[PDB]
Amino acid sequence: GFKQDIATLRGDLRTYAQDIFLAFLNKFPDEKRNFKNYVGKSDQELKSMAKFGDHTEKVFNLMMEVADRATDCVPLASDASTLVQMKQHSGLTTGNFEKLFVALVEYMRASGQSFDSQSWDRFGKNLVSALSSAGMK
Ligand code: HEM
Repeated sequence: GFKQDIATLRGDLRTYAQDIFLAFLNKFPDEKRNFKNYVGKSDQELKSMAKFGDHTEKVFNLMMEVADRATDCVPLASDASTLVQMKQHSGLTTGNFEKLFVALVEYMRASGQSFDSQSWDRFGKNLVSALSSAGMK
């Protein structure tokens, strides 16, 4: 289930973080507007970039904490507020987060592993709702 998936992702987090974030950037190419440093590079090139590895790891470290602190896939309001107020997230809208979780869920469904993809879909929808409640447009 959801709680085991958090453990699975954490057990190989740098790899999952890079592969899911690449799935996001490749499924939604326009999202690179927010990550100009990753324009014009193949996946293998990004996976050799220190900034790419460190960004994706820090993102998924925090995402897994938010997932771990949720109850029944409902995130804490404090975690939603943090994500909205982070200076790095100024100007983002909830659609950006919807797209990240669409890619995450599709990655899980295409994976050979028994991820609880429906729970991650629900978690993403509930996080989007909480971000909106916390003031993200
Ligand atoms: C639950 C989802 C997300 C989490 C947990 C998260 C977390 C983080 C963290 C921890 C950082 C600091 C690492 C760094 O500065 O490189 C960061 C930066 C950033 N995030 Fe997110 N983020 C999420 C979703 C998004 C989405 C959907 C977007 C845009 C589509 C986005 C855009 C950015 C940008 C532009 C930065 C600054 C990157 C840089 O300057 O290197 N984030 N995020």
